[PDB]
Amino acid sequence: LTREELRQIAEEDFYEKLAASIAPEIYGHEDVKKALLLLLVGGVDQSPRGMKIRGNINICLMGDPGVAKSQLLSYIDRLAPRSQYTTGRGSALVLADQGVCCIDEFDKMAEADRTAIHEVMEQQTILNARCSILAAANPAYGRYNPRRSLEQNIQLPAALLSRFDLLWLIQDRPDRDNDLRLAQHITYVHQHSRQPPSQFEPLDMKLMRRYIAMCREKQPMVPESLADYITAAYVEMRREAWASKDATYTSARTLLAILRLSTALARLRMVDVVEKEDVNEAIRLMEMSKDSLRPADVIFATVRELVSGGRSVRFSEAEQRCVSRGFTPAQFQAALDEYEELNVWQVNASRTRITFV
Amino acid sequence: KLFSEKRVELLKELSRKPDIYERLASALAPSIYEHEDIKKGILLQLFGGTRKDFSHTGRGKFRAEINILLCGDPGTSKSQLLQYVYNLVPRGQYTSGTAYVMKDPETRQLVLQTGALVLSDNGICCIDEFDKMNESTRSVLHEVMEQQTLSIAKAGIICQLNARTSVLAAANPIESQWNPKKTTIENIQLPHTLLSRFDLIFLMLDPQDEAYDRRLAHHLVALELLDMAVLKDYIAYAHSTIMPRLSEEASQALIEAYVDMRKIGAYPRQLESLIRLAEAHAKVRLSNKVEAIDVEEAKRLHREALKQ
Repeated sequence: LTREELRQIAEEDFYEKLAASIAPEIYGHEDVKKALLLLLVGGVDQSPRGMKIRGNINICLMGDPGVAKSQLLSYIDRLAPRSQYTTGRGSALVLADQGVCCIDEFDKMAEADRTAIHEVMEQQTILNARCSILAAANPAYGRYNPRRSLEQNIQLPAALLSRFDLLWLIQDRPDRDNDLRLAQHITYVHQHSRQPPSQFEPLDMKLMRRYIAMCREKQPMVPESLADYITAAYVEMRREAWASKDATYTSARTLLAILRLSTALARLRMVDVVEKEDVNEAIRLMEMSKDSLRPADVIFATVRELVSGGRSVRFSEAEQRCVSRGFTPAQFQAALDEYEELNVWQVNASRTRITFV
Repeated sequence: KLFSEKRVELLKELSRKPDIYERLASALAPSIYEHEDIKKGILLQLFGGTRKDFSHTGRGKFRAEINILLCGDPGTSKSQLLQYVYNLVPRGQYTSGTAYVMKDPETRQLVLQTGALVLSDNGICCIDEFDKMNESTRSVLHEVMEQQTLSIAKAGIICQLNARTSVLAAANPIESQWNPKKTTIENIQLPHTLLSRFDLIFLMLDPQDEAYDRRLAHHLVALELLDMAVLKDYIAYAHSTIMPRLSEEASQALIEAYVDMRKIGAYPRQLESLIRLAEAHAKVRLSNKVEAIDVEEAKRLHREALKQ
């Protein structure tokens, strides 16, 4: 690009402006816009120690018909440099190499093709098929039933859904105020042939394409300092998914997906080192995607710490320890009296020993 | 023939190391962590047994090649390990869950085409998603697993084929989760015949231990060369040159092992597999005679697999 155009991209809240610039004609759904933006950016590809890892982001969007999925697919087909838009019956994977393969009516396809799709998803090969798969699905009955399980409502195997790194559910929930806002925005779009006036005018398609092309050129390196935090966060998420039986199986593929999200964010911000902000944003996006589917007590604890095998505790030791914690002796006496009223313990009048009842 | 004297000397120097077995176990699949017993079993299968001809006895040619079954959750080291074995082992075959008849366009005669199993003769064939395979194919597997031969009687075509292959199969439990139960069939739903034909069965369970997850994540984020290149030629040399034979002490040990093993329930086929494993471990040490160490190690590995 001309660097002035890159500066024209790099104002304050540039991430929000870039996210809203993708399909601004459809109100809301900023999370799906961010997911599509990260898919456009994509992760990094590495081949460490004999195995090849993927950086492509594959997203499956399922919702009730009429939630403007097809328009999103058409817009992303237009915006992506190498993009192939195809339907279930109407079918391409090789033609979209190093690009984006937009496919709709995924739920309306025979399982025979689905079987071959697994190899493409797992290894990006067929010939090479290094492409970002964006699939669209619909509920079996035409309406998503939260009573039924996710797999039954998608009528697809659990492994296929797991191979998709991001799942976004959009339900046509009837809300009066939201319906009025959507209706008025749609009327403005019809009458004026233009989007409603937002805070910032979206960037041009060519400018966004060039910016995505440049951000793809960089290969950020993951620092070793953030590994421990990533490990702890992955453990927490996998423990939560283990406690919940209806959660998707969080294998190492989830860790690969969040690492790809962090690398894509690092490419987006044009930094050669991935920072903790990218990890936090990836965790937030994954959580949103899965969600779419007194001195008295302190002093009592302090004296409780001195109950290591003894029934009676010296007054001087407890007094010294409580003062060292930042409490005046008056508050220590007040706490002693307050817990002494409950008769948890008895204090000797010599104020030398306390026998714990 | 294909090795110079210096290569043979280096092989002998490595073999004289008592730690060569564990060192080679560490050398197999460096990207795979804390599966030392599985690597040991893979190495023993690579060595295999020794071929014996029973023509004078009137008995059929007994199988002398080792087969191992793996069961666990998908997305684990199954696919990566299978790809590693298929790439490393020459003449290896990778298949996902047979011979066929072709017309000769010239003479209008029905000719035969050899499937991947036949093409992988004297090789190693690996299969993914064993559970998800049709029952018709698994019925055919009984013959190749047992007799190493294959007979076809269809449309007047009668033939017998040699199928000297080793099967390394990966399977998924029917629950997709290790339901607390007793028998492996209660989780995987496999017939007793196929399970009994397998020499070694291993189960991949993801433990609910925090430290294990820490080690896995550190291995992934942090994700030798002198060993595998030499090991290919070393395995070729061991296969071509040496063959072990059984001894009297190992005879008594195996007899006592069998009489103790049946008390746990045991079939003679597992005893045959134990003999094959003892031969493999003897090949590991490049020892021409089977001794107490081989029998003890084979019994230890079998008992460890049964305990797990």
